[PDB]
Amino acid sequence: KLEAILSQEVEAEIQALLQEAEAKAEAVKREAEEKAKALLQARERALEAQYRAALRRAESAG
Amino acid sequence: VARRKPEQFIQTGISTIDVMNTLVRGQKLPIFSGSGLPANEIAAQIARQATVRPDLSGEGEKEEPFAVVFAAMGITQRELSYFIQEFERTGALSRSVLFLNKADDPTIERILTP
Repeated sequence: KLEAILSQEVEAEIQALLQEAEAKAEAVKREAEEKAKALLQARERALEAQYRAALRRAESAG
Repeated sequence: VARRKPEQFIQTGISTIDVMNTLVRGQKLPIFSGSGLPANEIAAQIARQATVRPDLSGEGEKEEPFAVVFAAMGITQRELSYFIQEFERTGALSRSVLFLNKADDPTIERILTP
């Protein structure tokens, strides 16, 4: 019938839009994990540096 | 007669040298500097990033102690301290010999000291 056409113009948009917004809610969240990981990768190198420098200084000093 | 061609290169921490000229042991390489130009800045970079290759050349010389010698021939108030504080960056002040000549020091010792 004619009401069955109407349910199909909607039922198409409301999956196109909600599939799109579940891949932005994916995407932001993927970059959020890859940032936190990298802000701790730079933190890891820094600490190392400070320890290699530190020990050399105490060897020289002594 | 007592020398022979060297061939063991070092990391100066400046790309440009270690490609184009290749700074090896027993070789000079003046760094020409103008007047109204820095001289101090650039020098410091070569002192804290001077290091042999571990086997990147096919060998090292890290197996024998690497050390540095200094001797300044006329220096002011800033160049005095500027050098000393980058030698603590270097971590070398227990294995270096410094022959600092100032400008408040006699002018005759500017050619003796070398």
